[PDB]
Amino acid sequence: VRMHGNGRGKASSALPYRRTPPAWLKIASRNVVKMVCKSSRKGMMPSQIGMELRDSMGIAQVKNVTGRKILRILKHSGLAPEIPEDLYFLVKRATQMRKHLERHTTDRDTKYRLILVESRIHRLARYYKRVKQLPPTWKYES
Amino acid sequence: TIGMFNEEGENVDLYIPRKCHATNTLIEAHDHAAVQISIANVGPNGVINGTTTTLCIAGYLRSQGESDHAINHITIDRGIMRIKTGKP
Amino acid sequence: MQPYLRKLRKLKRGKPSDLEESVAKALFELETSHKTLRQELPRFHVNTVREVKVPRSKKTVLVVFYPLRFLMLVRKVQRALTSELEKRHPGYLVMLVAQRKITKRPTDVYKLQKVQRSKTSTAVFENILNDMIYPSDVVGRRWRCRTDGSKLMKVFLDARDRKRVESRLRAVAYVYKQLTHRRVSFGFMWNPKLQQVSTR
Amino acid sequence: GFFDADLSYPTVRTERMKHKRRRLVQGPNSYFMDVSCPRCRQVTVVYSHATTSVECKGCSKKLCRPTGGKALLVEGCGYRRKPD
Amino acid sequence: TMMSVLANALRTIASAERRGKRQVLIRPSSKVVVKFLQVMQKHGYIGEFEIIDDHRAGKIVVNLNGRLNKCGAICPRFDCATTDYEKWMKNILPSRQFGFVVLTTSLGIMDHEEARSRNTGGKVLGFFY
RNA sequence: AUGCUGUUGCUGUUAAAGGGUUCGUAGUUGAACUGUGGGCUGUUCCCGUCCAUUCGGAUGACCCUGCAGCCCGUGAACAGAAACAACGGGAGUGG
RNA sequence: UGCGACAAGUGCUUUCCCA
RNA sequence: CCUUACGUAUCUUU
Ligand SMILES: [Mg+2]
Repeated sequence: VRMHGNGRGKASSALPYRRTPPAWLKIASRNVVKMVCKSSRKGMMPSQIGMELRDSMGIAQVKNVTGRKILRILKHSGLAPEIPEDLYFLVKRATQMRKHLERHTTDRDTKYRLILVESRIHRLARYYKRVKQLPPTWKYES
Repeated sequence: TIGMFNEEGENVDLYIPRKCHATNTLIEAHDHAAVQISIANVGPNGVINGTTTTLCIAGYLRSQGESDHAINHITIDRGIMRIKTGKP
Repeated sequence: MQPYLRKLRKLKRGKPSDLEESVAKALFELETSHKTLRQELPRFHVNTVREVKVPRSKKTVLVVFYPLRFLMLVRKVQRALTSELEKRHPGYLVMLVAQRKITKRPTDVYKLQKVQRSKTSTAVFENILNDMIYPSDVVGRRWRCRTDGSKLMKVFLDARDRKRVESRLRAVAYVYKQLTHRRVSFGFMWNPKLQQVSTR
Repeated sequence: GFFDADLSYPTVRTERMKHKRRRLVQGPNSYFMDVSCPRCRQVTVVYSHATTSVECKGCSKKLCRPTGGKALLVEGCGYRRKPD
Repeated sequence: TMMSVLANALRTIASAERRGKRQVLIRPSSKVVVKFLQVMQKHGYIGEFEIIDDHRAGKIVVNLNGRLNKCGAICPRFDCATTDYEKWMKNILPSRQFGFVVLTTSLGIMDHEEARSRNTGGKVLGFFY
């Protein structure tokens, strides 16, 4: 996390050059869309759908099997989240810090880290309002 | 045909200097670490001929430690020194 | 009006060529005589088949254009089509490439944004190359800009599929220049993860 | 020695050591494997770095355990790595 | 963050050439940085170079032949009229005999000598000598 | 004169000078990609079959940018498709 | 509306259900 | 003429 803090950490997933399903999997592109849209009806957000297909079904990179991405499959089906997944987990983090700070009035470090997550919230929500993924009146809680 | 000319085609400069065979670096007159090494061309019976292969190396390249890597890279290119064993 | 002519576009059913008839007869034959082709061939039909003579001969390539609607249709069933067409056609090497339109790159900066990126000449030409060698996907790609001002694109393939496609590469590299008017040269990579070139 | 490094075509010894993004063309480290359940015996496809705990769809059991790197398969299960 | 990719590329070429290397690895690349290198090939300051395809921005491996002293990038890309070539030659070039100022013009990316002959002007990209 | 006002073109560890640390608006700066084509004609060694036993021998390499015509990706034609981007109150009395 | 030709950058002689 | 790849011990262990 480079934007807030001094971390220069470089740990990512390195996608393959050879963008092709490995020919030992016989699952249809039609069925992967059914499995992706099913997991969203069990409440899974798009980052969690892809790991469950990566780990157990052998579908690394849903984009390569079905030509479109996971969140695009969800937006077509009507199963997109109301606010984006990035903004969800930052708001859900920021409310868990504040419920901590109401009983722990002098947690000096978590009051600093709460400034940083809300700075990320107001900086993402400016992106999503500009790109029209979010309504213009949106305006984070606190 | 090396060195600057006149527009009358007479070679104007004195002293076209040497160049390093590793780094193409023009060897200056005060570069007192710059050496020439003459390697004997040898015949089919393993006795030297009257001809030698001379390669000249700049002084900073010897200063760092990188001359010995450069003499290898030259003599493989000239065909003087073999790069690996033959197959057993 | 003969029944093999369903395996052909309607503009050519009236006056087919000698090659357009020969492919469509063989492509109509492959229902009742083949297993996996029964599921996919009743929908399929070819636009035109164009024959090109390679300068180093003894196998003359036979290039069969089909509508790009049937792209995933053929990919499911390719290497059964090219094997069975080249079996019914002796001494011909059969390519099945889709017919793709290219949008010329707009001068306007606003039209350039609206361009469908599939109709891009860079995107079309890399799909045409994938059609010529379908089971062997493109492992790597390099451009060597040698000193005389020329670029040569080198495409690397997986060395595991050398025996399946070694005779075809001299043909593929020529027909890719017939269709795209670009020059390609091929090589192979053993262990393509670590970018190791085959070296004979 | 006597062979110089070529940056376009690096040695297999040099290139196998590198980080996956510090390669000349970056690529995965992971892979898929075909894991047979210890009872129940039915094959499953398990990712090598599966942070979730994959379940046997037939057996109902969990035949994987996440770690900091590669996930650990259960005792008594058979597995062979899948290609590509 | 990286701002100018051409200024990055010319700085890694010039650094590795004063160290006397045989090859550089340039990352990332562009259409601009290969059109700069092909100016440097035509007047023989570099050798053959090779663009490796990621599905990312590429990488370029450039073979050096000892002839380049310094290549650099002028940032920002100042606009240069046809009357302004003799001003830019006296500022960044060591002599009027050798050395080139590369410009991006309407006709393409060219050096200063070609652009003077075709009577064009452009924005200055960089130099090599 | 004075690169002692520095855009060209200055300094900032110790000489004057980095502001205690983060967030942060105005501001300035900002990653790669959609492409510049093609055709013809000019311009002696070494590798084995006989000898010898911790050191020998007779016996397959290499050598000979310039002008024109392009449906100017490929389809599809042999004007049709592809790609393209009506006023006399008019004209030295309706060229 | 019926009807005669030809296309289609995504196979409707499909895809789901269901027997 | 810039290699198509390679070497594994110690001691504590209901
Ligand atoms: Mg008129």
